[PDB]
Formats: sequence, structure tokens, C-alpha cells
Amino acid sequence: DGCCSKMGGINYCDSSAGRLVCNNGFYSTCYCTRHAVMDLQFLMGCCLWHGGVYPQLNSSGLVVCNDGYVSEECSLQK
Amino acid sequence: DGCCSKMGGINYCDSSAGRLVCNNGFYSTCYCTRHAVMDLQFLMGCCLWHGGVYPQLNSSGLVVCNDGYVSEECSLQK
Amino acid sequence: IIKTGDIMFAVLDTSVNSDEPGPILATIVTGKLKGSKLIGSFNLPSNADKMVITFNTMSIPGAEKTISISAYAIDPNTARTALASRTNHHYLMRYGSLFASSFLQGFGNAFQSANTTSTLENAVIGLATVGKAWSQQAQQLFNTPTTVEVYSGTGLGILFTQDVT
Amino acid sequence: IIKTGDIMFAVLDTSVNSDEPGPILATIVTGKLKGSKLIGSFNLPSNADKMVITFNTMSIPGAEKTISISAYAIDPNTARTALASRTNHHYLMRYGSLFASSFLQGFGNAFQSANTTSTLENAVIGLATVGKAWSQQAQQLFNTPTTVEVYSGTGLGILFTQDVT
Amino acid sequence: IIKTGDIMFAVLDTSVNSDEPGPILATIVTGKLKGSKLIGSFNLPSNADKMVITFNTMSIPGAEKTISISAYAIDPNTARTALASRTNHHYLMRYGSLFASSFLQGFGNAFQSANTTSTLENAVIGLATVGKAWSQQAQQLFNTPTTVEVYSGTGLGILFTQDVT
Amino acid sequence: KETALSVGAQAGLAWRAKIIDEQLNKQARNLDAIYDFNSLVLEHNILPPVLLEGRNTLNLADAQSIRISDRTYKVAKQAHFITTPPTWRQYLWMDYVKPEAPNVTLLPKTKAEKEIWCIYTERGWKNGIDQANTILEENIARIKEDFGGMILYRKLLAMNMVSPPYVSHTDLGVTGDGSEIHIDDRVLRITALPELNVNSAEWRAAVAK
Amino acid sequence: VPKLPCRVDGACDATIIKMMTDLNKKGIKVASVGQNYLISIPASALFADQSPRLNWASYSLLNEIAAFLKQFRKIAITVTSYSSKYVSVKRERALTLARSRVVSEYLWSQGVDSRIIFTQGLGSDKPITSYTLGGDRSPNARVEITFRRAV
Repeated sequence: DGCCSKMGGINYCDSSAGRLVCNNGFYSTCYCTRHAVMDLQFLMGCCLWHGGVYPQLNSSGLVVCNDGYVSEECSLQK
Repeated sequence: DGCCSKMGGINYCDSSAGRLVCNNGFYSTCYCTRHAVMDLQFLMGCCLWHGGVYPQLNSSGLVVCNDGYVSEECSLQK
Repeated sequence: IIKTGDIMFAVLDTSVNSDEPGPILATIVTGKLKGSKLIGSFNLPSNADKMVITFNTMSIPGAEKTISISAYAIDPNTARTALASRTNHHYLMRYGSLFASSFLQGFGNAFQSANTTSTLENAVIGLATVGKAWSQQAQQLFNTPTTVEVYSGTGLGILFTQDVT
Repeated sequence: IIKTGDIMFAVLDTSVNSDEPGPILATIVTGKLKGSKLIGSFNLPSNADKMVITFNTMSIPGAEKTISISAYAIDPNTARTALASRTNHHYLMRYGSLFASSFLQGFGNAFQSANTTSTLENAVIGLATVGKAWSQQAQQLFNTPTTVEVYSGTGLGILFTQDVT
Repeated sequence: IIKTGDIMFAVLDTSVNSDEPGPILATIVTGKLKGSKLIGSFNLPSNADKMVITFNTMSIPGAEKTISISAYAIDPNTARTALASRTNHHYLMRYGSLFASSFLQGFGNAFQSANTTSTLENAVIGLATVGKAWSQQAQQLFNTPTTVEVYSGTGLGILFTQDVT
Repeated sequence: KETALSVGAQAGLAWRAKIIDEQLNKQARNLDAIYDFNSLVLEHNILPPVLLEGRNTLNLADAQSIRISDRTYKVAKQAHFITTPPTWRQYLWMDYVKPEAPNVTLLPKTKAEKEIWCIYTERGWKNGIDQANTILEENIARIKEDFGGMILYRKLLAMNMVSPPYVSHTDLGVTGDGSEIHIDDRVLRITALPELNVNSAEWRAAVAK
Repeated sequence: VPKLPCRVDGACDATIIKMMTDLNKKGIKVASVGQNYLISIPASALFADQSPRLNWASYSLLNEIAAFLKQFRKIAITVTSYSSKYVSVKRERALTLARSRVVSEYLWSQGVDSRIIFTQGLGSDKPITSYTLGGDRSPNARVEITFRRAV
């Protein structure tokens, strides 16, 4: 987590750029804000590319997305 | 035991043919998936070549098939 | 149609002490009924020469009904109505407690009595006073019976009492 | 639709001393009902060789309904009705208090009686008079039973009595 | 909507003694209801082996209503219903007063008895007469039970009994 | 026991889901190369409809009653409009939720109890593996169905047995009151849906070399 | 699991490799390419000179080749018979045809679960060596059985 290692250290965060500036004029591999252009390829969650988790609760453990589609991927079984 | 015995060993299973592949490039003599080529002629069960087992729990010991045929040898005797 | 008074079998899987009654179920393992369960309860006899489970509520799968053919229990492979259990649970505890309280009281009073004809005096002291209170408390507690207890892996036989349909 | 007299599991998560009965809840951990909670209570027996939880207040999620199926308890993987706890909580304390009060009474009376055939006299004095009131108070408070206590980390098995829809 | 038989936490910041019933209130800080507070009182058991709070007058802010879901108390982070309190408040005082009165009476009567077989006689006098009145008044006031007391900075766990909205 | 079965099912299902998702991720660009979509989109940014083809149809009504035909063609989904074309992510992705609430329920004390616990988790793990395989297969089948339907629409459109979707557009100049203005309100509808005709003459054949 | 067979019965690949090594040690040519397999036998270890008749002791080796062929899963097999030039064309063609016919008949008598068998003999039309100075000991005079493995 030591980002500006072997340098002068952290100067501040260019929050427009989303990266901490080292004390020499370069950008760290780390980021400060969540508004940062990073690579995102894999993520968690159920009912993806659908309506999401419906706010209702069921007698069974069946989970149906809000778009009308039913998901068996995270649903339980016998 | 070892299916790829006296060979290179178990490399991976081809599911398109349902067979394991030894490290020497030969099809093994063991299957891996269910959906392969079996050769079995003995089968269990009763009400066969018929409507199958009628699902109702009858009080009497005579069990009938769904197509109407009566299988007393599957049933108990008096 | 079940004829009035033939013999069926069940296997009992749950044990219970003879202190608090409750629902006890057996698994009917043979006959025309398969998957059948039989709940009933028990009673406490005054003498331990037999012990039974009184069965009343029959549940049969397949059809949603609850018939009420009620029957009693006989011992497996004996065809007798006694229960295979132990009854010597609380003979010796109350017997020895009462007798020790008595012997204590007697020790203190008679070795006080034989004084005419300090540590031995203190022996007289301890026995003469811890005999009596323990004696009355032991005769207070002497009436508790020895419980019986069925076991959790024994079958039983059941003889029918009425008809059903 | 539940068959009459079948066995389900539940897990008891909080413990309570058996002096104030109250609503105790478990979570039903197997079967068709999942996420369901259930409150009931106990009763204190005269002999503590078993202890059960009556269980009637059943809440099932999904819809806001409260069914009232009543059932009893058995010990899972044991299939017996006893409680896995201690039963010798308050025997030896009251035993020792009574016997000490006795020994005081006996010391005073007998070693005053042995006076015929300073500090020893005052020993007679002290035990002679502090045996009596303490002895009757010990018989006064001697009647408290030994409490049992169900535990917060052992489940229980619930066997059905009636049907629900 | 609160389901039948779930667990909630309550924040308690005031202590009460177990002699005068009155209003006590807890602060529900977690769960669905925030800003809520709950009034009730305590109970006095014959044996002080646990101490609990019956809590019924439940109040939720936002809308001015005062609902009546009633429930009981668990000691927090304990999974036990005991109260972390004291129960030995008034044992040693009454024991010492009674036993001192007894030793006094015994000293006067027995050292008057040992006269046959001035100042020391007056010691016999004082013990002989002040033992008895203090003994009977010690048996008069010996009956006061040991009070128990909750603390003014300990929360509690509340397990539900019925539903509200 | 059954709790071990359930958690073995959940663990095997989630683990297979994680592995198949990272495999699908690391085999990335050839998926879009295969299932290219915006190349298939027609000229007015309108998704082509879905078609199905069947050959050598036989139905038995009852005794002494059969009906036979050579080929049948079915419209599956009507053509409609779209702004951004679909991709393979909304067909071949499976969810990931880590099931991580184990408490000892059927209590493992004896060595044989732990052994049967292990084998029950093993067979539940196998069942979750099979479940993930079946789910992947069904998703592959439905995306193949939709892609083949689009391919078949291009086929029959190049065969001339289907109406191309007829369009109409209306242009309006500056609109609105003295407080609101739009520049050029062009609203365009489609009148004729893609529909197949029954005319025998309008078939035109083809011949390879 | 007691219903589902774990493997195909009568198939141990260690025994397969062992008998392949034994057969090549005996000198019968074993060829494995892709899935198609080729088994070449010299003629002089199977017949007498210019003879349409089996020698007596050859049944042991034919039993060994039946023990080989019972292991695999197969559909269609083919046998060809090649010879050297002795008298004519037609006599040699018919002799090769008869040799293939006899070995095919005993191979069918053995209960190998084939489905199709083909037989043909061509005499001395397709040689595999330029050196032809041997008689029936010449290695082009041979019998050949080829097949493609099922699955």
C-alpha cells in the first residue's frame, strides 16, 4: 500500500485525475477516489443483466429478478 | 484403480466422447461423463414397456401400470 | 378392511424415561401399510411387572387421512406385555442412606449411654446429632420410585382392537 | 401439509436457568420450512431425569402468518428425552449446613452431659446454643430443589403431534 | 412488521433495586426500530438464581403511538438469562447476630450451671440475660431476603413473543 | 448429513461458477468475433426478426389419420428497434454469490460421522458441478437459437420469400410554443412488419459452382 | 454406481500394451496411426508353401489375436492377402482369396463383436519390397488386417 515508494512520498491527490501524485512529477499506480478509470472485468452479485434482487421475501429460497426472470444460479434447493 | 495404467497417466476427460485421455495420445478404457456409449442389456424396475409405475400409493398390494397392464409379479402374492 | 384383532409389527426409534408423558412414534415396517407412523403415549404402573406404550394416532402416507385404530404393545420375540428395561435404579441409594442415618444416630446415643460403665465423646457428638436429622429427611425422601426407561432401537408388536376402512 | 408424527431438527442458541419459565425460541434447521423461528417454554418435573421444551408458537417467513403446531422434543443423535446438564447443584451445600448445625447441638449437649464423671465449657456453650436455631433454619431452607439448565449450544429434535396446512 | 420470536438489542442506562417496582425503560438502538424506548418493571423470584426484566410498554417515535409488544430479557453477549449481580447481601450479618445472641445465652446459663461442681458472676449475669431477647429478635428479623440489583450501564437482549406493525 | 449435502451442492456450484466465469473472461475477444452483432444489424438500426426451420414433418392424429409435409417455417420473435445491439454477456454469464454460513447442525463428533460428512460434501460437490454444466448448456442453446434465427432471416431475405420491413418517415420543422422549440422533429414508423408471403412465383433459386 | 459400468468390461490397457509388445517381439507388425490400426502377419508362420491350408500350431497365435481383438470396440474390419508370383495371376489371386476366407471364417467363429468384415486377396500385384528373391518366405507375401476404431 506504500505507493510512492523509493520517491519523495505522496504530495496530494489529483482528484480530477484520481491518482496520488508522488513528490517527483509522476502518477502512482494507486488511486485515491473511486472515480478512477481502472480495468474491471469480473464482479460478484446475483440476478446480473436482469432486474437485480427483488425486494420481496419468499417461503422458499427462490430468487426472481425484477425484470420478471427467475434465477436458479444463487437459489437454493433440497 | 488406475485407468491409464502402464501409460502416461490421466490427462483430462473429453466430454464430447465421454472418455478419459491418457498422456500418451490414446483413448482410455474408462468413461468420465454419463453421456457416452454404453452397452448394457440388463435393466431393473417393473411396469416396463408400459405406462411405468402408477404414482398412487394404493392400499392393496397389487400395483398397476399407467397404461392399464397389471404386473402381479412386480406385485406381492396372495 | 382390517379384521378385528390380528397382530402387526413396528420398530421404535426413540427412547423416553417413565417420568413425563408425551407423543412417541413407532415406524410400521411391514403389512399392507408402508411408511406408516404411530404416535401414542405411556402410563406409569404401580408395579414393574409390565410396562406398555398406549398407541392411538395412526398416520398413513399416500392419502391424507388420519384413522384412529388404537392398540397396545407386546415385547418383540417374547409375545409378552412386559418391557425390557431396568428397575433396580433406586433400591440401594435410599436403602443405604436411611440405614447410614440410623446407624449414625444409634452410634451416638448408645456410646453416650455406655459412658458410666474426649475424642470418643466427640464421636458420640457427631453420630448422636447427624443421625436424627438425616433419618427424618431420609424417611421424607424414601418414597421416590425407580423409573423404567425404554430404549431407542427396539421393535415392538401391536395387536389390533377395532376395525377401520 | 405435514404428516402426523414425523421428526424435524431445530437448534437452540440461547440458554436459560430453569427457575423462570418463558418463551424460548429456536430456528428450524432442516426440512421444507427454512428460515422459520419457533417459541415455546418448559415445565419443571419433580424428578429431573428428563426435561423437554413444549413448542407451539411457530413463525414462518415469506408471508406474515403464525401457525400453532404443538410438538415435543427428543435429543438428536441420542433419541432420548433427558437433558444434558447437571443435576447435583444444591444437595451437598444444604447437607453440610444441616450436619454442621447438628454437630454443634450434639457438642454442646453431650460435652455438658459429660461434666460430672473454662475453654471446654465455652465450647459447650457456643455449639450448644448455635446448633439449635441454625438447625431449624436449615430444615426451613432445606426444601429448595436442584435446578437444571438447558444449554445455548445444543440443538433439539422436534417430533410432530398434529397436522397443519 | 416484526416476526414472532426474533432477537433484538436494547440499551439500558439506569439501575433499579429489586424492592420497589416502578418504571424502567430500555433504548432500542438497532434493528428496524431506531429511537425507540420501552417501559416496564422487574420481577421478584423466590430464589435469586437469575433476575429478569418484563418489558411491555414499547414506544416507537415518528408517529405518536404506544404499542404493547411484551417480551423478556437476556444478558447481552452471554446467551444466558442470568443477571450479573450479587446475591450474598444479607447472609453474614444475620448469621453473626443470631450466633452471637445464642453464644451469649448459652454462656450465661451454662456458666451459671457450673457454679457448684463476683465479676465473673456478673459476666454470667449479662450473658444469661441478654442472650435470650437478642435471640428471639434475631429469629424475628432473620427472615429478610438478599436483595439483587441490576447495573446502570448494562444493556439487555430481548426475544420477541408476538407481532406488531 | 443433509446439511452437508446442501453445503456441498452450494460449494460445488459456486466454485464451478467462478471457474467458468474466469474462463469465459480470459477467452474474451473470440467471443465477440463469433457473436458479432452490430455487423448483423439492418440499415435503420432495426433488429431483424427470428426464424425457425423444420424439415420432414409427420403428425399422427389418431388411427387412419396422418399428416405429412416437407418443410415448415415459423416466425419466432417479431422485428423491433434497438439503440445498442446485444452481446454474449446477457446470455452466457452466470452469477456468483459465495455461500459462507456454515454452522455444525448434524453434529460431527465421531470419525465415521466426519467420514460420511466428507463423502456427502463430495457428492454434493459433484451435483453442483453437473448443475453448472447443465446451466451453461441451456444458455448456449438459447443464444445459438437466436443467432440462427437472425441468420435464417438474412437467408430468406436473400431468398425473397419474406417482406422487408417497410419504413415511413415524417419531417416537421420548428415546433413548440414561444417558450419551447425543437429544430426538426423527424418521427419515423414502420408500416409493414417482416412477413412471409405464400406466392409460388416469387421464389428464386440459386446454384453454386 | 452398481448400475452404471465404470469402464468397458474386458479392457485393461496395461494388458493391451503388454500383448502389443509381445506381438512385436514375436515379429507381427503392429501399426497405430490416428485411430486406424494395422496388423501384418508373415505368411510362412501361418501356411505351408503355396498352400490354402492352416498349419496346426497356428491356432495358438490366432487365439492370441482373438484375445487382442476382443478388447477393442470396433465396427468394420478388413483382411487382405498378398503373395509372390508363382505360376499365374488367377491362381495366386484365388489362393489369397481362399486364405483370407479361411482366416475370416475362424475369426468370425471367435466371438469378436465386430459388425462388418471384408476379405480380399490380390496375390502379387501390390508389393512392399523391391527384393523378391525369397520364396514364400519373402516378406511381401503376407496377410493383413486393418480397421478403424469405433469412438
